[PDB]
Amino acid sequence: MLCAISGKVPRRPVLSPKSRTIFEKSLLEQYVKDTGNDPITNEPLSIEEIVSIPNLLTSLQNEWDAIMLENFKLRSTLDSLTKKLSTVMYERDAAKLVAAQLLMEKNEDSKDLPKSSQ
Amino acid sequence: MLCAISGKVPRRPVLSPKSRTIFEKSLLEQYVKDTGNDPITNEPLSIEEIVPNLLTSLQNEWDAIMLENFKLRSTLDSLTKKLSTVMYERDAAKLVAAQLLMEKNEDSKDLPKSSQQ
Amino acid sequence: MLCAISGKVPRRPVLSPKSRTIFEKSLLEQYVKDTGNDPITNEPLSIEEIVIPNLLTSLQNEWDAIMLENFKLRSTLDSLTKKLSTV
Amino acid sequence: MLCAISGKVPRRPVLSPKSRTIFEKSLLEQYVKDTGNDPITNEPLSIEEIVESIPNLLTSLQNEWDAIMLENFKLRSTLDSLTKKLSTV
Amino acid sequence: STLCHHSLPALIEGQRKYYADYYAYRQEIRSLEGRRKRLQAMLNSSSSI
Amino acid sequence: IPDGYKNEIDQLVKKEFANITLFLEEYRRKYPRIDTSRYIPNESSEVSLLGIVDSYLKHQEIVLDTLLPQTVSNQWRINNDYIRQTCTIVEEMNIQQRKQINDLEIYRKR
Repeated sequence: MLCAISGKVPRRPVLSPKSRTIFEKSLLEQYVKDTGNDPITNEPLSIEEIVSIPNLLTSLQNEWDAIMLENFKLRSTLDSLTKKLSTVMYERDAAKLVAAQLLMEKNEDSKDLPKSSQ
Repeated sequence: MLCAISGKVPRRPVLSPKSRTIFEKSLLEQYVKDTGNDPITNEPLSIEEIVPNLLTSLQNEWDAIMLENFKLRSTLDSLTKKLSTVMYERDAAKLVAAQLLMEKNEDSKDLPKSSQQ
Repeated sequence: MLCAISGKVPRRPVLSPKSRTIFEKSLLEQYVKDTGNDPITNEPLSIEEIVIPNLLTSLQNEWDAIMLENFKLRSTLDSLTKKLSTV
Repeated sequence: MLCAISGKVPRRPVLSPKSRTIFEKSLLEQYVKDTGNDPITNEPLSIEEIVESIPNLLTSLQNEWDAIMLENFKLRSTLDSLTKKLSTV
Repeated sequence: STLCHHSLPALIEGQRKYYADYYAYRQEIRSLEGRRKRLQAMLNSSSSI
Repeated sequence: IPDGYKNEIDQLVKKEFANITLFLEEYRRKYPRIDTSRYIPNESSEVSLLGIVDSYLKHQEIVLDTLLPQTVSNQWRINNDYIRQTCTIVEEMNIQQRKQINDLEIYRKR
Protein backbone atom coordinates (compact mmCIF):
# COMPACT_ATOMS: atom_id res chain seq x y z
CA MET A 1 0.00 0.00 0.00
CA LEU A 2 3.05 2.24 0.60
CA CYS A 3 6.49 2.51 -1.01
CA ALA A 4 9.48 1.18 0.97
CA ILE A 5 11.72 4.12 0.19
CA SER A 6 10.11 7.58 0.29
CA GLY A 7 7.03 6.66 2.36
CA LYS A 8 4.62 7.34 -0.54
CA VAL A 9 1.38 5.73 -1.73
CA PRO A 10 2.71 4.56 -5.15
CA ARG A 11 1.10 5.39 -8.51
CA ARG A 12 2.99 2.60 -10.34
CA PRO A 13 4.17 0.08 -7.67
CA VAL A 14 6.67 -2.59 -8.75
CA LEU A 15 7.90 -5.55 -6.69
CA SER A 16 11.39 -7.04 -6.65
CA PRO A 17 11.74 -10.88 -6.90
CA LYS A 18 14.69 -11.16 -4.52
CA SER A 19 13.00 -9.47 -1.58
CA ARG A 20 9.19 -9.24 -1.62
CA THR A 21 8.76 -5.47 -1.08
CA ILE A 22 6.74 -2.91 -3.11
CA PHE A 23 8.47 0.23 -4.33
CA GLU A 24 7.33 3.11 -6.53
CA LYS A 25 8.92 2.56 -9.95
CA SER A 26 10.80 5.90 -10.23
CA LEU A 27 12.45 5.49 -6.80
CA LEU A 28 13.52 1.86 -7.35
CA GLU A 29 14.72 2.67 -10.90
CA GLN A 30 16.93 5.41 -9.41
CA TYR A 31 18.51 3.02 -6.86
CA VAL A 32 19.48 0.41 -9.45
CA LYS A 33 21.28 3.05 -11.57
CA ASP A 34 23.09 4.43 -8.49
CA THR A 35 24.17 0.96 -7.28
CA GLY A 36 22.69 -2.20 -8.88
CA ASN A 37 21.33 -3.93 -5.76
CA ASP A 38 18.13 -4.18 -3.70
CA PRO A 39 18.07 -1.31 -1.13
CA ILE A 40 16.67 -3.38 1.79
CA THR A 41 18.41 -6.77 1.55
CA ASN A 42 21.53 -5.64 -0.32
CA GLU A 43 21.04 -8.44 -2.88
CA PRO A 44 21.84 -8.28 -6.68
CA LEU A 45 18.94 -6.66 -8.50
CA SER A 46 18.52 -5.14 -11.96
CA ILE A 47 15.82 -3.12 -13.80
CA GLU A 48 14.68 -6.23 -15.78
CA GLU A 49 14.43 -8.22 -12.53
CA ILE A 50 11.55 -5.99 -11.30
CA VAL A 51 7.91 -7.00 -11.76
CA SER A 52 -3.41 27.47 -10.74
CA ILE A 53 -3.44 30.18 -8.02
CA PRO A 54 -3.24 28.25 -4.64
CA ASN A 55 -1.55 25.30 -6.40
CA LEU A 56 1.25 27.57 -7.60
CA LEU A 57 1.45 29.80 -4.51
CA THR A 58 0.00 28.38 -1.25
CA SER A 59 0.14 24.58 -1.76
CA LEU A 60 3.60 24.39 -3.40
CA GLN A 61 5.02 26.79 -0.77
CA ASN A 62 3.78 24.55 2.07
CA GLU A 63 5.27 21.42 0.42
CA TRP A 64 8.79 22.87 0.32
CA ASP A 65 8.34 24.23 3.87
CA ALA A 66 7.23 20.81 5.13
CA ILE A 67 10.21 19.12 3.42
CA MET A 68 12.74 21.72 4.68
CA LEU A 69 11.74 21.94 8.36
CA GLU A 70 11.22 18.14 8.60
CA ASN A 71 14.62 17.00 7.32
CA PHE A 72 16.35 19.75 9.37
CA LYS A 73 14.51 18.55 12.51
CA LEU A 74 15.26 14.94 11.47
CA ARG A 75 18.96 15.82 11.15
CA SER A 76 18.66 17.22 14.71
CA THR A 77 17.18 13.89 15.92
CA LEU A 78 20.02 11.87 14.37
CA ASP A 79 22.63 14.09 16.08
CA SER A 80 21.11 13.57 19.57
CA LEU A 81 21.32 9.77 19.23
CA THR A 82 25.01 10.05 18.21
CA LYS A 83 25.45 12.73 20.90
CA LYS A 84 24.68 10.25 23.65
CA LEU A 85 24.61 6.70 22.24
CA SER A 86 27.87 7.58 23.92
CA THR A 87 26.20 8.36 27.35
CA VAL A 88 24.60 4.84 27.09
CA MET A 89 27.85 2.95 26.31
CA TYR A 90 29.88 4.92 28.91
CA GLU A 91 27.30 4.30 31.66
CA ARG A 92 27.18 0.62 30.56
CA ASP A 93 30.96 0.15 30.77
CA ALA A 94 30.88 2.05 34.10
CA ALA A 95 28.43 -0.61 35.40
CA LYS A 96 30.65 -3.44 34.07
CA LEU A 97 33.55 -2.17 36.20
CA VAL A 98 31.25 -2.08 39.28
CA ALA A 99 30.17 -5.70 38.71
CA ALA A 100 33.80 -6.83 38.17
CA GLN A 101 34.87 -4.96 41.34
CA LEU A 102 31.96 -6.42 43.35
CA LEU A 103 32.51 -9.93 41.96
CA MET A 104 35.95 -9.97 43.65
CA GLU A 105 34.42 -8.37 46.78
CA LYS A 106 31.47 -10.74 47.38
CA ASN A 107 33.04 -14.20 46.88
CA GLU A 108 35.97 -13.07 49.03
CA ASP A 109 33.66 -11.99 51.81
CA SER A 110 31.75 -15.23 51.42
CA LYS A 111 35.15 -17.19 51.48
CA ASP A 112 36.17 -15.42 54.70
CA LEU A 113 33.02 -16.80 56.40
CA PRO A 114 34.08 -20.42 55.28
CA LYS A 115 37.57 -19.74 56.67
CA SER A 116 36.16 -18.26 59.92
CA SER A 117 34.73 -21.67 60.91
CA GLN A 118 38.34 -22.97 61.10
CA MET B 1 20.56 11.38 -33.71
CA LEU B 2 22.12 8.36 -35.46
CA CYS B 3 21.06 5.97 -38.24
CA ALA B 4 20.86 2.22 -37.48
CA ILE B 5 22.61 0.99 -40.65
CA SER B 6 25.76 3.04 -41.25
CA GLY B 7 25.76 5.07 -38.01
CA LYS B 8 25.65 8.52 -39.66
CA VAL B 9 23.67 11.57 -38.54
CA PRO B 10 20.40 11.21 -40.52
CA ARG B 11 19.55 14.24 -42.66
CA ARG B 12 16.25 12.57 -43.69
CA PRO B 13 15.16 10.27 -40.79
CA VAL B 14 12.70 7.67 -42.11
CA LEU B 15 11.39 4.79 -39.97
CA SER B 16 10.13 1.30 -40.70
CA PRO B 17 6.59 0.48 -39.41
CA LYS B 18 7.50 -3.07 -38.33
CA SER B 19 10.31 -2.37 -35.86
CA ARG B 20 10.58 1.13 -34.39
CA THR B 21 14.13 2.27 -35.26
CA ILE B 22 15.08 5.47 -37.13
CA PHE B 23 17.18 4.92 -40.26
CA GLU B 24 18.26 7.21 -43.07
CA LYS B 25 16.25 7.29 -46.32
CA SER B 26 19.23 6.38 -48.57
CA LEU B 27 20.50 3.32 -46.65
CA LEU B 28 17.13 1.76 -45.82
CA GLU B 29 16.03 2.23 -49.45
CA GLN B 30 19.19 0.41 -50.64
CA TYR B 31 18.45 -2.42 -48.17
CA VAL B 32 14.84 -2.77 -49.41
CA LYS B 33 15.91 -2.86 -53.09
CA ASP B 34 18.51 -5.50 -52.17
CA THR B 35 15.87 -7.66 -50.44
CA GLY B 36 12.39 -6.58 -49.26
CA ASN B 37 13.00 -6.77 -45.49
CA ASP B 38 13.74 -4.78 -42.36
CA PRO B 39 17.50 -4.97 -41.53
CA ILE B 40 17.09 -5.26 -37.75
CA THR B 41 14.26 -7.78 -37.37
CA ASN B 42 14.26 -9.48 -40.81
CA GLU B 43 10.51 -8.90 -41.12
CA PRO B 44 8.62 -7.99 -44.40
CA LEU B 45 9.00 -4.35 -45.31
CA SER B 46 8.69 -2.30 -48.50
CA ILE B 47 9.45 1.26 -49.67
CA GLU B 48 5.82 2.44 -49.23
CA GLU B 49 5.81 1.06 -45.69
CA ILE B 50 8.51 3.61 -44.67
CA VAL B 51 7.45 6.94 -43.14
CA PRO B 52 7.48 20.45 -19.40
CA ASN B 53 11.11 19.93 -18.30
CA LEU B 54 10.69 22.09 -15.15
CA LEU B 55 8.26 19.46 -13.85
CA THR B 56 10.70 16.69 -14.94
CA SER B 57 13.48 18.52 -13.01
CA LEU B 58 11.15 18.82 -10.00
CA GLN B 59 10.73 15.02 -10.11
CA ASN B 60 14.49 14.40 -10.43
CA GLU B 61 15.30 16.44 -7.29
CA TRP B 62 12.47 14.76 -5.32
CA ASP B 63 13.88 11.36 -6.37
CA ALA B 64 17.01 12.29 -4.38
CA ILE B 65 14.91 13.59 -1.44
CA MET B 66 13.31 10.13 -1.02
CA LEU B 67 16.69 8.34 -1.34
CA GLU B 68 18.17 10.61 1.34
CA ASN B 69 15.22 10.21 3.74
CA PHE B 70 15.55 6.40 3.51
CA LYS B 71 19.25 6.20 4.48
CA LEU B 72 18.66 8.81 7.21
CA ARG B 73 15.76 6.77 8.68
CA SER B 74 17.67 3.44 8.52
CA THR B 75 20.49 4.82 10.68
CA LEU B 76 17.86 6.48 12.89
CA ASP B 77 16.10 3.20 13.81
CA SER B 78 19.27 1.06 13.66
CA LEU B 79 21.21 3.39 15.95
CA THR B 80 18.27 4.10 18.31
CA LYS B 81 17.65 0.33 18.48
CA LYS B 82 21.14 -0.03 19.98
CA LEU B 83 20.03 2.64 22.46
CA SER B 84 17.16 0.35 23.57
CA THR B 85 19.34 -2.75 24.02
CA VAL B 86 21.83 -0.66 26.07
CA MET B 87 19.23 1.00 28.33
CA TYR B 88 17.56 -2.32 29.09
CA GLU B 89 20.90 -4.08 29.68
CA ARG B 90 22.25 -1.10 31.70
CA ASP B 91 19.40 -1.09 34.26
CA ALA B 92 19.58 -4.92 34.13
CA ALA B 93 23.33 -4.76 34.95
CA LYS B 94 22.43 -2.10 37.55
CA LEU B 95 20.32 -4.68 39.45
CA VAL B 96 23.50 -6.83 39.64
CA ALA B 97 25.03 -4.12 41.84
CA ALA B 98 21.96 -3.82 44.12
CA GLN B 99 22.12 -7.58 44.81
CA LEU B 100 25.94 -7.60 45.08
CA LEU B 101 25.90 -4.65 47.49
CA MET B 102 23.54 -6.22 50.02
CA GLU B 103 25.45 -9.55 50.02
CA LYS B 104 28.82 -7.84 50.53
CA ASN B 105 27.17 -5.92 53.41
CA GLU B 106 25.90 -9.17 54.99
CA ASP B 107 29.37 -10.72 54.97
CA SER B 108 30.85 -7.83 56.98
CA LYS B 109 28.30 -7.81 59.83
CA ASP B 110 28.60 -11.60 60.02
CA LEU B 111 32.42 -11.72 60.11
CA PRO B 112 32.81 -8.61 62.49
CA LYS B 113 30.19 -9.99 65.01
CA SER B 114 31.98 -13.38 64.82
CA SER B 115 35.57 -12.05 64.95
CA GLN B 116 34.49 -9.91 67.94
CA GLN B 117 33.46 -12.98 69.99
CA MET C 1 -8.25 -5.42 -2.32
CA LEU C 2 -9.46 -8.47 -4.30
CA CYS C 3 -8.02 -11.95 -4.92
CA ALA C 4 -7.62 -12.63 -8.68
CA ILE C 5 -8.44 -16.37 -8.40
CA SER C 6 -11.69 -16.30 -6.40
CA GLY C 7 -12.78 -12.64 -6.51
CA LYS C 8 -13.20 -12.27 -2.72
CA VAL C 9 -11.54 -9.90 -0.26
CA PRO C 10 -8.42 -11.90 0.75
CA ARG C 11 -7.92 -12.14 4.53
CA ARG C 12 -4.26 -13.18 4.09
CA PRO C 13 -2.74 -11.57 0.93
CA VAL C 14 0.53 -12.98 -0.43
CA LEU C 15 2.08 -11.53 -3.59
CA SER C 16 3.85 -13.84 -6.04
CA PRO C 17 7.30 -13.03 -7.56
CA LYS C 18 6.67 -14.37 -11.07
CA SER C 19 3.40 -12.72 -12.02
CA ARG C 20 2.93 -9.67 -9.83
CA THR C 21 -0.62 -10.05 -8.41
CA ILE C 22 -2.14 -10.24 -4.91
CA PHE C 23 -3.49 -13.69 -4.06
CA GLU C 24 -5.10 -15.04 -0.95
CA LYS C 25 -2.63 -17.33 0.83
CA SER C 26 -5.12 -20.17 1.45
CA LEU C 27 -6.26 -20.11 -2.21
CA LEU C 28 -2.84 -19.78 -3.87
CA GLU C 29 -1.36 -22.43 -1.51
CA GLN C 30 -3.84 -24.98 -2.85
CA TYR C 31 -3.03 -23.87 -6.42
CA VAL C 32 0.69 -24.55 -5.79
CA LYS C 33 -0.04 -27.93 -4.13
CA ASP C 34 -2.06 -28.89 -7.24
CA THR C 35 0.88 -27.97 -9.52
CA GLY C 36 3.93 -25.74 -8.88
CA ASN C 37 2.81 -22.80 -11.05
CA ASP C 38 1.41 -19.28 -10.95
CA PRO C 39 -2.27 -19.25 -12.05
CA ILE C 40 -2.18 -16.27 -14.31
CA THR C 41 1.02 -16.62 -16.39
CA ASN C 42 1.50 -20.40 -15.83
CA GLU C 43 5.10 -19.77 -14.85
CA PRO C 44 6.81 -21.96 -12.19
CA LEU C 45 6.26 -20.85 -8.59
CA SER C 46 6.76 -22.50 -5.20
CA ILE C 47 5.38 -21.69 -1.71
CA GLU C 48 8.72 -20.15 -0.62
CA GLU C 49 8.69 -17.99 -3.75
CA ILE C 50 5.37 -16.41 -2.56
CA VAL C 51 5.74 -13.54 -0.08
CA ILE C 52 4.53 15.74 -3.32
CA PRO C 53 4.61 12.87 -5.97
CA ASN C 54 0.81 12.83 -6.34
CA LEU C 55 0.87 16.64 -6.76
CA LEU C 56 3.54 16.40 -9.51
CA THR C 57 1.67 13.70 -11.45
CA SER C 58 -1.41 16.01 -11.21
CA LEU C 59 0.46 18.85 -12.96
CA GLN C 60 1.21 16.44 -15.85
CA ASN C 61 -2.55 15.84 -16.28
CA GLU C 62 -3.04 19.64 -16.31
CA TRP C 63 -0.47 20.30 -19.07
CA ASP C 64 -1.21 17.09 -21.02
CA ALA C 65 -4.87 18.06 -21.26
CA ILE C 66 -4.13 21.72 -22.11
CA MET C 67 -1.78 20.60 -24.93
CA LEU C 68 -4.77 18.83 -26.57
CA GLU C 69 -6.81 22.02 -26.04
CA ASN C 70 -4.26 23.77 -28.28
CA PHE C 71 -4.70 21.19 -31.07
CA LYS C 72 -8.48 21.83 -31.11
CA LEU C 73 -7.65 25.49 -31.90
CA ARG C 74 -4.66 24.83 -34.19
CA SER C 75 -6.64 22.37 -36.37
CA THR C 76 -9.80 24.56 -36.50
CA LEU C 77 -7.59 27.55 -37.36
CA ASP C 78 -6.23 25.61 -40.38
CA SER C 79 -9.79 25.12 -41.70
CA LEU C 80 -11.15 28.61 -40.93
CA THR C 81 -7.91 30.01 -42.47
CA LYS C 82 -8.73 28.17 -45.73
CA LYS C 83 -12.41 29.14 -45.46
CA LEU C 84 -10.83 32.60 -45.75
CA SER C 85 -8.08 32.19 -48.37
CA THR C 86 -10.55 30.70 -50.90
CA VAL C 87 -13.29 33.20 -49.85
CA MET D 1 12.12 15.89 -32.61
CA LEU D 2 8.68 17.39 -31.91
CA CYS D 3 5.44 15.52 -31.23
CA ALA D 4 2.66 16.97 -33.43
CA ILE D 5 0.08 17.32 -30.61
CA SER D 6 1.55 19.28 -27.69
CA GLY D 7 4.86 20.61 -29.07
CA LYS D 8 7.06 18.78 -26.53
CA VAL D 9 10.12 16.65 -27.21
CA PRO D 10 8.66 13.13 -26.84
CA ARG D 11 10.09 10.94 -24.06
CA ARG D 12 8.33 7.80 -25.38
CA PRO D 13 7.28 8.65 -28.98
CA VAL D 14 5.04 6.32 -30.99
CA LEU D 15 4.28 6.57 -34.72
CA SER D 16 0.94 6.15 -36.43
CA PRO D 17 0.92 3.84 -39.50
CA LYS D 18 -2.16 5.31 -41.21
CA SER D 19 -0.30 8.63 -41.44
CA ARG D 20 3.45 9.09 -40.99
CA THR D 21 3.53 11.11 -37.78
CA ILE D 22 5.49 10.59 -34.54
CA PHE D 23 3.26 11.34 -31.54
CA GLU D 24 3.76 10.91 -27.85
CA LYS D 25 2.41 7.74 -26.26
CA SER D 26 0.27 9.55 -23.64
CA LEU D 27 -1.33 12.14 -25.95
CA LEU D 28 -2.16 9.80 -28.86
CA GLU D 29 -3.81 7.32 -26.45
CA GLN D 30 -6.06 10.07 -25.10
CA TYR D 31 -7.19 10.99 -28.59
CA VAL D 32 -7.94 7.35 -29.52
CA LYS D 33 -9.90 6.89 -26.27
CA ASP D 34 -12.00 9.95 -27.21
CA THR D 35 -12.55 8.80 -30.82
CA GLY D 36 -10.76 6.03 -32.77
CA ASN D 37 -9.04 8.30 -35.33
CA ASP D 38 -5.78 10.00 -36.27
CA PRO D 39 -5.71 13.76 -35.39
CA ILE D 40 -4.05 14.85 -38.68
CA THR D 41 -5.64 12.67 -41.39
CA ASN D 42 -8.82 11.55 -39.56
CA GLU D 43 -8.27 7.98 -40.64
CA PRO D 44 -9.52 4.93 -38.68
CA LEU D 45 -6.68 4.10 -36.30
CA SER D 46 -6.45 2.03 -33.09
CA ILE D 47 -4.07 1.68 -30.10
CA GLU D 48 -2.60 -1.66 -31.35
CA GLU D 49 -1.78 0.03 -34.63
CA ILE D 50 0.87 2.26 -32.99
CA VAL D 51 4.54 1.25 -33.22
CA GLU D 52 6.68 2.47 -30.31
CA SER D 53 18.68 29.38 -6.27
CA ILE D 54 15.87 26.83 -5.60
CA PRO D 55 13.38 29.42 -4.11
CA ASN D 56 13.70 31.31 -7.41
CA LEU D 57 13.00 28.12 -9.38
CA LEU D 58 9.64 28.14 -7.58
CA THR D 59 8.81 31.57 -9.00
CA SER D 60 10.06 30.55 -12.48
CA LEU D 61 7.61 27.63 -12.67
CA GLN D 62 4.93 30.10 -11.46
CA ASN D 63 5.82 32.56 -14.24
CA GLU D 64 6.04 29.81 -16.90
CA TRP D 65 2.54 28.52 -16.07
CA ASP D 66 1.46 32.18 -15.92
CA ALA D 67 2.86 32.73 -19.42
CA ILE D 68 1.48 29.54 -20.99
CA MET D 69 -2.03 30.37 -19.69
CA LEU D 70 -1.90 33.65 -21.63
CA GLU D 71 -0.16 32.06 -24.63
CA ASN D 72 -3.12 29.65 -24.80
CA PHE D 73 -5.69 32.43 -24.26
CA LYS D 74 -4.31 34.77 -26.96
CA LEU D 75 -4.35 31.86 -29.44
CA ARG D 76 -8.07 31.16 -28.99
CA SER D 77 -9.51 34.71 -29.12
CA THR D 78 -7.65 35.14 -32.45
CA LEU D 79 -9.27 31.94 -33.74
CA ASP D 80 -12.75 33.25 -32.84
CA SER D 81 -12.13 36.65 -34.49
CA LEU D 82 -11.12 35.10 -37.83
CA THR D 83 -14.49 33.25 -37.82
CA LYS D 84 -16.24 36.61 -38.28
CA LYS D 85 -13.26 38.05 -40.15
CA LEU D 86 -14.54 35.23 -42.41
CA SER D 87 -18.29 35.26 -41.67
CA THR D 88 -18.41 38.95 -42.60
CA VAL D 89 -16.76 38.12 -45.95
CA SER E 1 -4.26 10.69 10.85
CA THR E 2 -5.40 9.12 14.10
CA LEU E 3 -4.73 5.66 12.81
CA CYS E 4 -1.35 6.72 11.50
CA HIS E 5 -0.30 8.21 14.82
CA HIS E 6 -1.51 5.19 16.71
CA SER E 7 0.37 2.83 14.44
CA LEU E 8 3.51 4.88 14.70
CA PRO E 9 3.50 4.79 18.49
CA ALA E 10 2.30 1.18 18.54
CA LEU E 11 4.17 -0.70 15.82
CA ILE E 12 7.28 1.30 14.77
CA GLU E 13 7.47 3.11 18.13
CA GLY E 14 7.26 0.29 20.58
CA GLN E 15 6.45 -3.32 19.79
CA ARG E 16 9.30 -3.87 17.27
CA LYS E 17 11.72 -2.09 19.63
CA TYR E 18 10.64 -4.21 22.63
CA TYR E 19 12.08 -7.18 20.69
CA ALA E 20 15.54 -5.70 21.36
CA ASP E 21 14.74 -5.75 25.09
CA TYR E 22 13.78 -9.39 24.65
CA TYR E 23 17.19 -10.05 23.03
CA ALA E 24 18.86 -8.35 26.00
CA TYR E 25 16.90 -10.68 28.30
CA ARG E 26 18.11 -13.44 25.99
CA GLN E 27 21.80 -12.78 26.76
CA GLU E 28 20.44 -13.62 30.23
CA ILE E 29 20.24 -17.35 29.35
CA ARG E 30 24.07 -17.36 29.51
CA SER E 31 24.64 -15.29 32.68
CA LEU E 32 22.67 -17.99 34.60
CA GLU E 33 25.09 -20.88 33.95
CA GLY E 34 27.84 -18.45 35.07
CA ARG E 35 25.77 -17.55 38.19
CA ARG E 36 25.09 -21.20 39.09
CA LYS E 37 28.61 -22.48 38.18
CA ARG E 38 30.14 -19.97 40.59
CA LEU E 39 27.61 -21.06 43.28
CA GLN E 40 28.25 -24.72 42.58
CA ALA E 41 32.05 -24.28 43.08
CA MET E 42 31.39 -22.07 46.14
CA LEU E 43 29.21 -24.91 47.53
CA ASN E 44 31.93 -27.53 46.84
CA SER E 45 34.46 -25.66 49.03
CA SER E 46 31.87 -25.28 51.85
CA SER E 47 31.34 -29.07 51.80
CA SER E 48 35.10 -29.69 52.35
CA ILE E 49 35.11 -27.70 55.66
CA ILE F 1 12.93 -1.15 45.78
CA PRO F 2 11.49 0.88 42.89
CA ASP F 3 12.67 3.88 44.95
CA GLY F 4 15.78 3.06 47.06
CA TYR F 5 18.07 0.42 45.48
CA LYS F 6 17.83 1.97 42.01
CA ASN F 7 18.72 5.36 43.52
CA GLU F 8 21.55 3.71 45.48
CA ILE F 9 23.01 1.79 42.51
CA ASP F 10 22.62 4.89 40.30
CA GLN F 11 24.94 6.81 42.63
CA LEU F 12 27.55 4.02 42.51
CA VAL F 13 27.37 3.97 38.69
CA LYS F 14 27.54 7.78 38.76
CA LYS F 15 30.73 7.67 40.84
CA GLU F 16 32.40 5.37 38.29
CA PHE F 17 31.38 7.88 35.62
CA ALA F 18 32.90 10.70 37.67
CA ASN F 19 36.13 8.67 37.47
CA ILE F 20 35.99 8.06 33.70
CA THR F 21 20.09 20.22 0.49
CA LEU F 22 21.69 23.67 0.69
CA PHE F 23 18.38 25.41 -0.04
CA LEU F 24 16.30 22.98 2.03
CA GLU F 25 18.47 23.08 5.17
CA GLU F 26 18.66 26.88 5.09
CA TYR F 27 14.86 27.18 4.78
CA ARG F 28 14.70 25.12 7.97
CA ARG F 29 15.84 28.19 9.94
CA LYS F 30 12.12 28.90 9.68
CA TYR F 31 11.06 30.79 6.54
CA PRO F 32 9.19 29.37 3.50
CA ARG F 33 9.92 30.96 0.10
CA ILE F 34 7.17 33.33 -1.06
CA ASP F 35 4.91 32.27 -3.95
CA THR F 36 2.98 34.30 -6.54
CA SER F 37 0.58 36.46 -4.52
CA ARG F 38 -0.74 38.19 -7.65
CA TYR F 39 -3.56 36.26 -9.33
CA ILE F 40 -6.12 36.66 -6.51
CA PRO F 41 -6.11 40.49 -6.05
CA ASN F 42 -5.49 42.37 -9.34
CA GLU F 43 -7.37 45.59 -10.16
CA SER F 44 -9.69 46.80 -12.92
CA SER F 45 -8.41 50.37 -12.72
CA GLU F 46 -4.90 49.18 -11.82
CA VAL F 47 -2.00 48.56 -14.25
CA SER F 48 -1.81 45.30 -15.99
CA LEU F 49 -4.20 43.64 -18.43
CA LEU F 50 -2.46 40.27 -18.72
CA GLY F 51 -3.33 39.68 -15.04
CA ILE F 52 -7.01 39.85 -16.08
CA VAL F 53 -6.61 37.37 -18.96
CA ASP F 54 -3.07 36.10 -18.26
CA SER F 55 -4.24 35.18 -14.77
CA TYR F 56 -7.98 34.99 -14.15
CA LEU F 57 -10.20 34.04 -17.12
CA LYS F 58 -8.30 30.97 -18.41
CA HIS F 59 -7.74 29.65 -14.87
CA GLN F 60 -11.41 30.18 -14.00
CA GLU F 61 -12.43 28.29 -17.15
CA ILE F 62 -9.98 25.52 -16.25
CA VAL F 63 -11.40 25.66 -12.70
CA LEU F 64 -15.02 25.34 -13.84
CA ASP F 65 -14.00 22.42 -16.06
CA THR F 66 -11.98 20.92 -13.18
CA LEU F 67 -14.48 21.63 -10.38
CA LEU F 68 -16.51 18.50 -10.37
CA PRO F 69 -19.19 16.14 -9.57
CA GLN F 70 -19.72 13.85 -12.63
CA THR F 71 -18.30 11.01 -10.54
CA VAL F 72 -19.05 12.91 -7.30
CA SER F 73 -18.89 10.89 -4.06
CA ASN F 74 -18.35 7.54 -5.81
CA GLN F 75 -14.68 8.36 -6.49
CA TRP F 76 -14.19 9.50 -2.88
CA ARG F 77 -15.85 6.52 -1.16
CA ILE F 78 -13.91 4.14 -3.42
CA ASN F 79 -10.68 5.54 -1.94
CA ASN F 80 -12.19 5.40 1.56
CA ASP F 81 -12.52 1.62 1.17
CA TYR F 82 -8.83 1.34 0.23
CA ILE F 83 -7.86 3.16 3.44
CA ARG F 84 -9.71 0.55 5.53
CA GLN F 85 -7.77 -2.29 3.88
CA THR F 86 -4.54 -0.39 4.58
CA CYS F 87 -5.41 0.21 8.25
CA THR F 88 -6.38 -3.35 9.28
CA ILE F 89 -3.06 -4.68 7.94
CA VAL F 90 -1.11 -2.56 10.45
CA GLU F 91 -3.11 -3.79 13.46
CA GLU F 92 -2.57 -7.40 12.37
CA MET F 93 1.18 -6.75 12.66
CA ASN F 94 0.55 -5.13 16.06
CA ILE F 95 -0.85 -8.49 17.12
CA GLN F 96 1.91 -10.59 15.62
CA GLN F 97 4.49 -8.46 17.45
CA ARG F 98 2.39 -8.58 20.63
CA LYS F 99 2.30 -12.41 20.61
CA GLN F 100 6.02 -12.95 19.96
CA ILE F 101 6.95 -10.28 22.53
CA ASN F 102 4.89 -11.98 25.26
CA ASP F 103 6.18 -15.35 24.02
CA LEU F 104 9.81 -14.38 24.63
CA GLU F 105 9.01 -13.01 28.11
CA ILE F 106 7.12 -16.26 28.78
CA TYR F 107 10.28 -18.31 28.16
CA ARG F 108 12.37 -16.04 30.42
CA LYS F 109 9.85 -16.41 33.26
CA ARG F 110 10.44 -20.18 33.52
